[PDB]
Amino acid sequence: WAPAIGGEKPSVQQSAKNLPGHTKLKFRQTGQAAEEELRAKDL
RNA sequence: GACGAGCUGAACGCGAAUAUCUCUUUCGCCUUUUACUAAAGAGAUCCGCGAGUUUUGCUCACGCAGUCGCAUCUUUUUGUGGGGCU
Repeated sequence: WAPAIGGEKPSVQQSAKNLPGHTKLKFRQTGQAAEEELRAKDL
């Protein structure tokens, strides 16, 4: 009938799924549809 | 034309030692979840580690000092001299 609304010291409990991982982002390079590469062509 | 041991800082980098975890999958335990198995991958973490001057702490030490702004017989520094012609 009505869901829970999810509004937002800090607690020091550390989850296992919250440990560092995939700590850098991949960006699209030349050759993977990067934005500056794709203005150049007629799609 | 010339001199370090120990600690914390460095900011850059992974000889031989290696454990844990997370995720995405498969496989096996198999009632369920933990807790596990063993494969494929993708990611972290731990415990450590090397060099640059920063000096803190020596308990060592220094300056007419090791170095300064190849030395007479045929092939090299002991030259073959002197004159004069267009």
